[PDB]
Amino acid sequence: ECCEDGWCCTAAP
Ligand SMILES: *[C@@H]1O[C@H](CO)[C@H](O)[C@H](O[C@@H]2O[C@H](CO)[C@H](O)[C@H](O)[C@H]2O)[C@H]1NC(C)=O
Repeated sequence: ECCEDGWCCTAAP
């Protein structure tokens, strides 16, 4: 879910 949904991954620490 999310990062496999393609619209979630990023830096954001
Ligand atoms: C993932 O992290 C990076 C920031 O170090 C990249 O530039 C981008 O940054 C975030 O996304 C928006 C920046 O325009 C938000 O405003 C957020 O505050 C910011 O940290 C991120 N990548 C993506 C694709 O969103």
